[PDB]
Amino acid sequence: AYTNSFTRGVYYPDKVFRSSVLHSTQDLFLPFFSNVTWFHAIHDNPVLPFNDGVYFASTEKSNIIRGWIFGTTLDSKTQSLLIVNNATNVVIKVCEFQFCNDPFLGVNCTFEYVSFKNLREFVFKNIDGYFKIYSKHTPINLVRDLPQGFSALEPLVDLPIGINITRFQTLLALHAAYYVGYLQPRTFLLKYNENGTITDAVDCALDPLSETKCTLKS
Amino acid sequence: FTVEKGIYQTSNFRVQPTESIVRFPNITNLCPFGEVFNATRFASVYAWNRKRISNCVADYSVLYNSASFSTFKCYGVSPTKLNDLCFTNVYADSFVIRGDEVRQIAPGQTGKIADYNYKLPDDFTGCVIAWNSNNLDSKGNYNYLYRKPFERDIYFPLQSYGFQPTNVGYQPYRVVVLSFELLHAPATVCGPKKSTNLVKNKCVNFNFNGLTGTGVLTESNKKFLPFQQFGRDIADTTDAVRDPQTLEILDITPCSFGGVSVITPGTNTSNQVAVLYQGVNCTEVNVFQTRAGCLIGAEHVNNSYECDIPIGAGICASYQTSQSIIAYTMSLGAENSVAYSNNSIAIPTNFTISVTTEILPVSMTKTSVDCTMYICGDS
Amino acid sequence: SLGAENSVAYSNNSIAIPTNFTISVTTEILPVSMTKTSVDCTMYICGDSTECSNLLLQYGSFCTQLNRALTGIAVEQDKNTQEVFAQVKQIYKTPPIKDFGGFNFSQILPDPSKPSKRSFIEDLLFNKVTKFNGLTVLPPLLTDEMIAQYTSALLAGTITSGWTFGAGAALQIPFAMQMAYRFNGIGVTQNVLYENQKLIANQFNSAIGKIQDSLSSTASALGKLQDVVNQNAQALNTLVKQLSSNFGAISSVLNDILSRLDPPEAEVQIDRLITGRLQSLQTYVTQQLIRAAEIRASANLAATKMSECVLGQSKRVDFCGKGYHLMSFPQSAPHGVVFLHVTYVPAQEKNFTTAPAICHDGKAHFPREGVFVSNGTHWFVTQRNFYEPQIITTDNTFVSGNCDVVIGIVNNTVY
Amino acid sequence: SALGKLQDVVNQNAQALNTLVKQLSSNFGAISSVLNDILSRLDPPEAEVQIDRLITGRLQSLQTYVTQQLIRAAEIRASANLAATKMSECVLGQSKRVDFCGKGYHLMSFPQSAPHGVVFLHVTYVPAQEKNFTTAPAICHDGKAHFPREGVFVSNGTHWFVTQRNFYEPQIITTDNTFVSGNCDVVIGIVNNTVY
Amino acid sequence: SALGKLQDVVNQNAQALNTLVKQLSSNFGAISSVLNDILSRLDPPEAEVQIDRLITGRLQSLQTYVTQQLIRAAEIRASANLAATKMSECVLGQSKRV
Ligand SMILES: *[C@@H]1O[C@H](CO)[C@@H](O[C@@H]2O[C@H](CO)[C@@H](O[C@@H]3O[C@H](CO)[C@@H](O)[C@H](O)[C@@H]3O)[C@H](O)[C@H]2NC(C)=O)[C@H](O)[C@H]1NC(C)=O
Ligand SMILES: *[C@@H]1O[C@H](CO)[C@@H](O[C@@H]2O[C@H](CO)[C@@H](O)[C@H](O)[C@H]2NC(C)=O)[C@H](O)[C@H]1NC(C)=O
Ligand SMILES: *[C@@H]1O[C@H](CO)[C@@H](O[C@@H]2O[C@H](CO)[C@@H](O)[C@H](O)[C@H]2NC(C)=O)[C@H](O)[C@H]1NC(C)=O
Ligand SMILES: *[C@@H]1O[C@H](CO)[C@@H](O[C@@H]2O[C@H](CO)[C@@H](O)[C@H](O)[C@H]2NC(C)=O)[C@H](O)[C@H]1NC(C)=O
Ligand SMILES: *[C@@H]1O[C@H](CO)[C@@H](O[C@@H]2O[C@H](CO)[C@@H](O)[C@H](O)[C@H]2NC(C)=O)[C@H](O)[C@H]1NC(C)=O
Ligand SMILES: *[C@@H]1O[C@H](CO)[C@@H](O[C@@H]2O[C@H](CO)[C@@H](O)[C@H](O)[C@H]2NC(C)=O)[C@H](O)[C@H]1NC(C)=O
Ligand SMILES: *[C@@H]1O[C@H](CO)[C@@H](O[C@@H]2O[C@H](CO)[C@@H](O)[C@H](O)[C@H]2NC(C)=O)[C@H](O)[C@H]1NC(C)=O
Ligand SMILES: *[C@@H]1O[C@H](CO)[C@@H](O[C@@H]2O[C@H](CO)[C@@H](O)[C@H](O)[C@H]2NC(C)=O)[C@H](O)[C@H]1NC(C)=O
Ligand SMILES: *[C@@H]1O[C@H](CO)[C@@H](O)[C@H](O)[C@H]1NC(C)=O
Ligand SMILES: *[C@@H]1O[C@H](CO)[C@@H](O)[C@H](O)[C@H]1NC(C)=O
Ligand SMILES: *[C@@H]1O[C@H](CO)[C@@H](O)[C@H](O)[C@H]1NC(C)=O
Ligand SMILES: *[C@@H]1O[C@H](CO)[C@@H](O)[C@H](O)[C@H]1NC(C)=O
Ligand SMILES: *[C@@H]1O[C@H](CO)[C@@H](O)[C@H](O)[C@H]1NC(C)=O
Ligand SMILES: *[C@@H]1O[C@H](CO)[C@@H](O)[C@H](O)[C@H]1NC(C)=O
Ligand SMILES: *[C@@H]1O[C@H](CO)[C@@H](O)[C@H](O)[C@H]1NC(C)=O
Ligand SMILES: *[C@@H]1O[C@H](CO)[C@@H](O)[C@H](O)[C@H]1NC(C)=O
Ligand SMILES: *[C@@H]1O[C@H](CO)[C@@H](O)[C@H](O)[C@H]1NC(C)=O
Ligand SMILES: *[C@@H]1O[C@H](CO)[C@@H](O)[C@H](O)[C@H]1NC(C)=O
Ligand SMILES: *[C@@H]1O[C@H](CO)[C@@H](O)[C@H](O)[C@H]1NC(C)=O
Ligand SMILES: *[C@@H]1O[C@H](CO)[C@@H](O)[C@H](O)[C@H]1NC(C)=O
Ligand SMILES: *[C@@H]1O[C@H](CO)[C@@H](O)[C@H](O)[C@H]1NC(C)=O
Repeated sequence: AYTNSFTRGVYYPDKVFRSSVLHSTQDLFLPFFSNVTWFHAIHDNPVLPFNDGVYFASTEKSNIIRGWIFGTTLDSKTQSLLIVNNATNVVIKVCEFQFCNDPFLGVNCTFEYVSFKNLREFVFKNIDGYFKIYSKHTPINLVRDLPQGFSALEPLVDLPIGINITRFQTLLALHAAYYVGYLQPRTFLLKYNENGTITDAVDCALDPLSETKCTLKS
Repeated sequence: FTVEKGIYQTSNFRVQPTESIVRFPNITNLCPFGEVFNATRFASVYAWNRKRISNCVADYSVLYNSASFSTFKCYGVSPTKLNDLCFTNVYADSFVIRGDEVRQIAPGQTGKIADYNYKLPDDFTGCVIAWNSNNLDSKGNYNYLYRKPFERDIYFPLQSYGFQPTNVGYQPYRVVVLSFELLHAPATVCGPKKSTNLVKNKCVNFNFNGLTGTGVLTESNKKFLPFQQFGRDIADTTDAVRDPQTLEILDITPCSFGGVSVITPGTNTSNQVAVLYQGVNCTEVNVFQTRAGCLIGAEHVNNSYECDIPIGAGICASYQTSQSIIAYTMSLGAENSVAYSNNSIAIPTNFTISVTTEILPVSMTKTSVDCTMYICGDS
Repeated sequence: SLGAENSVAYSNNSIAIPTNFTISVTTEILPVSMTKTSVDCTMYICGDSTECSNLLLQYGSFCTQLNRALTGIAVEQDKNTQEVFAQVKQIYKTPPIKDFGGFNFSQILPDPSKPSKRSFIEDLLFNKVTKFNGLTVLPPLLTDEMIAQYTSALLAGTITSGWTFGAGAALQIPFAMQMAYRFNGIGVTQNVLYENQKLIANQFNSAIGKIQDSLSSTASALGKLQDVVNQNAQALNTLVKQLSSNFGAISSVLNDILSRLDPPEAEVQIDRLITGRLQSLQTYVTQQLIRAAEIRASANLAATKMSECVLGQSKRVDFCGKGYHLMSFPQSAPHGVVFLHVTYVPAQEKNFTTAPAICHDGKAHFPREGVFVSNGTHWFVTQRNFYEPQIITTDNTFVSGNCDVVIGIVNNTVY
Repeated sequence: SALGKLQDVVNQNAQALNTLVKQLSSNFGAISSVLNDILSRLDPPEAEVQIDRLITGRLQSLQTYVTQQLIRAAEIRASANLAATKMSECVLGQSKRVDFCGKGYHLMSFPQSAPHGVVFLHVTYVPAQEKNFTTAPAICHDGKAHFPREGVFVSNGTHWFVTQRNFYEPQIITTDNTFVSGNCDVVIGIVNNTVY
Repeated sequence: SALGKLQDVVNQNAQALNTLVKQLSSNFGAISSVLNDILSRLDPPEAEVQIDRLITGRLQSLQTYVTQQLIRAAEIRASANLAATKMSECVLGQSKRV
């Protein structure tokens, strides 16, 4: 199943505070109204390529989806990032786990750290071996698809795993529809309010009107 | 040696900083360079290890002044300045390569090593440290072999190194490559520079985690998100900063500046002058405060006269009565109410013939410049 | 489309003569001055950096000549404003009794109730028109209050004395008689004014009210001034943004370059930055000089218009609005001037049969002033720009030659 | 200080030339600002670099000078066009344009040559001694309205005359100084007087 | 030669465009004036220097062309203002100006 991304998947490109300005950033965003794959967790964790950058949107009501995996083969033949969030703990590991044929969760290691109604949007990307995560949480009242609106995402962790990630996967807690977007190097016209909160954005490569808005910086 | 009557822009006023402020995170951890450089075993060039260095104080002075290092080359930074500035994290790549290939490990280099098993980016910022290991590595020893910048490649393309003590060029060398990054982000590795107490509302020379600058630090109402460390303006300069030690946001306003204009009549009349500090308050410098700046040396006069020396915002200066420089709001002309009524007319009973002079430039000197002789005369 | 097609009903013995008129007040808006910006060599290029300043010293006198050019532009702005506005020797004021023969002028006269003595239209105009890197903005020599005083003096002198105040000393004259002078100056006899005074005053007041409504409603009227303001602000913004460019250096921050590298390599990086920023400054100064030349041309035009259109009555066509110019009023605007051109426009024309001359007794009679017109049956003589037929007499015409020379001569009686 | 307009042009040109000359003494980053010193000291490989630095600096200096010269020449050409227009309209004829030929009513002008310029002696007519008079738009004679053919009606307190605009020359109001249009009930401010 | 005023404008614009085109054949100190030839010749570290020399030269050429165009446009605008004034005062009316 496919659907439109509306105006979601926006995050702060850097950790610099900007107020009452319109900043243009050449960064991996998802395109507005883009075709985002739809996955069903009722009554699916297939092979998902990472390409040059990957977005994630999860609409949750019972926290079925909790973790994510990253790597190339995911059969303990190479280092594989593993992130698991169970109960109130966030556990991250990077080493060669021997995953099952159909990995799932029931209801040589180099790095390790331990800490619908809800939208947990996510961003994942590797830059010269640096894994960056962007996240934000917002409440909605909708189950069919992505609600139409605007909300920015803020970074949480930098994980310099330096691991070849041409594929990824999700973790489903089996006794939760989740979305897979994709980020392309597109320039965005980010509008910061007086508080430094991104209240609007323009996808400079969406349509000629957006091109005009970006060229005029307005 | 003779100045005509008028107002002249001569210098630029600038409030000098009173003291220097240095602010660093107060972490007492020492970076584990000993376990990197003095490690018992070093990896091979195909599988060079990448040690992660963060959340520690790195003293590069000992590394620089140690005489055990054959070469100490820093490309993006000066080795002397390493202690002052500081980074978010440091990466040490340790491996052993053929002795003559120490040249190959440098930005913008090509070769059997620079292209296959270890490549440095052309935008490399860091230091490379190498030293021979004849008395540790040479045996012979065949544990060393070789096969995008910063890649690890774990008829074969793999051929091993045989190191023996009786081998200068072929002799093995132990090299550690320190990689730095300079993205504006919360720094974790900073040199052994002692921080100092901060002072506000005073022109100072601040230094926040290697971010030098001069300005006035004041309390700010700008909300900085927890991941936000700096705030920057339109001109790429830092506008507001978050203190590394205490989580508070300080505005950065540059110290007061402005042009200095000297108001004088001709030296053929008098040698007294008046100084106008353009666009400043009469606090950072017979003192008159105008909308054009602070005026010093000119006496304010209630009376209004025809403008003599323009200052700005309707203020003019003149040398008048004993005599001194006076500042006044210039007069636009004598007031004259016309005796208008609906049945009165004024008709001249006489006249005068006036000859006035109008003067207009027509031409200018015809100067021709020999381009080639000016730039490269008889060469 | 280039406009509505209109074939004129031309024939060799037909003339159209207006039987009425309308008084139209149009608005002409001209830029006069621009922002006086000053830029500092060392604080823009090599801000608080001794090493960068010493390296910049190797280029000689480039940016000091740049400062000289900017200072010249700044002085030129004040000169432009002075030339446009300080055209009156004395500060004339209107009498407390506004007995101007039905003409109101209230919306263009100063309002004492405001802290700044500006008119209603001047307030509307001023409500329609809207850093730390060595860039300073110098205040203009003449404040907006002083510019308003100049406009008030010019308008009061015009109203109370016609063009006499512009010529020499201000000679008072009733405004109805001054408008009669103006009507005589466009070829219309003053009795037309003295007989349509109420209608003409009403038309002028209606035109002033329409000017008020247009200025209150449409915000694009002041586009000429807003373009200048936008151009200056945007050039300054570009100059500020140019400080964030690397120009090939490792970083665009001089302090970052200094604190990082040894002087031998910091010299290379700083030299690249210096070349880039010096080129940016020269580009900005050249653009500013060209724009200041344009503004000076506009201000010279505005001063000429004030002298020839406010201080007198102009016979030049379309120099003072469309139609026959009667009088103009100046209004001060932010970095500019607004002229309210009062013109005479013929309104209701009628078809008449016309003849170059008339035969009376073998003699040819030509009109002293005016033309011969026929209403179908009788021949009259009327002034060119207003249908006021009169009996053809020897006091209306003059004799020259006989009937055998003029082509198109007609037979009639000269009383 | 009368010839300041011309002296400013001369000073600006001389000062631009002086700055252009002084720009030849700058290193622009080279070892020396003297081309002969550079050439006699270094081999061609390094002389090329030093000479390139000097060439870039001096070419930039020339471009700046030429751009300033072009702008100043445009200004001078505007002034010269104004001077030619003033000559044509003000020496070769009498100008009705206000303040185009000095203050007052222009009579005639005389040209005088000046170094790189022209000086105009504008002869103008200036009214001198005004007098207050009572005036009226028109005059009632026999139920008719009389308007002045040329000039205005003035009163010396008791008697009504007709005089020209710009010179007090009172004359008896007759049927040759005035014309008749309409009656007395229309003109606002009409007065009663006999028309001889 | 009656229309020399207009032929001069046409020739000046054509000559400015031709000079701008010719400026692309100059080395400006680089080993070659052909950008593809430079790129196919050297590694990026030195191609960067050669390309930077070419970039500086061509950017200077563009700035010179634009400055000359601005000055000529100001002159042409003065001429067009004069032409409009002449039309208004001389075709739409009778002028007393000598
Ligand atoms: C109109 O104005 C002119 C001046 O612009 C008046 O002419 C001036 O008249 C006075 C009085 O007669 C002259 O003063 C006399 O000058 C002679 C010089 O020899 C002197 O000896 C007398 O004692 C007396 O001071 C004055 O010279 C003369 N000016 C000129 C230039 O001729 C004229 O009278 C005025 N007309 C009216 C009607 O007001
Ligand atoms: C000149 O015009 C103004 C406004 O166009 C007139 O003032 C108005 O007068 C009417 C009636 O007295 C009021 O209802 C309005 O509120 C007034 N408006 C303003 C803005 O004052 C003024 O009366 C006119 N002059 C004369 C002599 O009538
Ligand atoms: C000349 O035109 C004016 C309009 O500009 C006419 O005045 C109008 O006349 C009508 C009819 O009498 C009135 O309803 C309007 O109120 C008048 N307007 C004004 C502003 O007064 C005038 O009648 C015309 N004259 C002739 C002879 O046709
Ligand atoms: C042309 O104008 C004349 C003069 O106004 C008209 O002749 C007058 O007409 C009125 C009535 O229409 C009579 O009361 C007058 O006695 C006439 N005057 C004379 C001297 O005869 C004439 O009718 C007009 N013709 C047209 C076609 O309108
Ligand atoms: C105007 O009137 C004159 C005389 O009043 C006309 O002249 C006559 O012309 C005819 C020719 O058609 C001759 O036969 C007469 O002898 C002429 N009379 C005189 C007294 O010379 C003249 O033709 C008239 N014009 C028009 C256009 O009708
Ligand atoms: C206004 O001017 C008239 C005309 O010049 C003056 O009347 C004359 O006065 C003189 C001297 O008093 C007599 O000789 C004439 O006979 C008068 N003429 C007439 C027609 O009465 C009158 O005195 C002047 N009034 C003032 C106040 O100056
Ligand atoms: C000039 O203004 C005065 C008032 O300042 C007018 O005098 C008034 O005239 C009317 C009749 O038209 C009388 O009803 C008033 O009583 C008069 N008032 C005063 C104070 O005298 C005079 O009529 C006006 N004259 C003209 C030509 O406009
Ligand atoms: C000019 O003279 C006329 C009469 O020739 C005056 O009109 C008279 O005015 C008086 C006083 O108001 C009335 O009693 C008469 O009925 C009027 N007669 C006529 C025929 O209108 C007029 O007032 C005089 N003008 C002046 C300014 O005094
Ligand atoms: C998105 O998918 C729809 C069908 O689901 C298709 O018609 C459309 O072309 C797609 N657009 C893009 C940009 O992939
Ligand atoms: C969560 O998973 C980890 C596996 O890494 C496990 O050790 C832990 O006991 C689980 N529960 C909690 C509360 O952390
Ligand atoms: C760990 O890495 C070494 C590298 O040589 C390899 O020999 C070993 O088999 C690896 N062990 C596992 C469990 O992957
Ligand atoms: C990463 O793994 C994929 C899959 O085997 C491989 O094709 C690719 O060359 C590897 N390296 C990358 C993407 O740098
Ligand atoms: C900024 O924050 C304040 C309080 O934190 C709030 O009142 C205001 O509405 C906010 N403004 C924006 C544009 O977010
Ligand atoms: C710096 O010291 C303050 C107390 O003086 C402490 O609260 C803060 O956590 C310290 N910061 C670091 C990075 O050690
Ligand atoms: C390694 O040990 C030597 C002495 O054996 C010492 O001089 C040097 O500083 C040490 N290096 C590090 C990085 O600890
Ligand atoms: C100017 O100075 C000179 C001496 O150099 C002197 O002769 C002359 O009188 C002075 N002029 C004035 C107006 O003081
Ligand atoms: C100068 O500062 C005082 C307060 O210290 C303030 O009242 C005044 O307005 C200021 N003036 C200017 C020109 O900044
Ligand atoms: C101007 O006069 C007022 C009183 O009339 C006085 O208070 C003020 O000090 C005077 N100003 C100057 C500059 O003399
Ligand atoms: C005069 O007659 C022509 C005849 O075609 C007509 O078109 C025109 O409108 C008439 N003019 C007036 C003012 O009626
Ligand atoms: C005017 O034209 C008509 C034809 O349209 C002709 O009969 C008549 O003779 C002409 N008159 C003159 C004076 O040209
Ligand atoms: C006319 O009378 C007024 C009355 O206020 C007076 O001010 C003015 O000076 C007089 N004009 C002449 C020329 O006498």
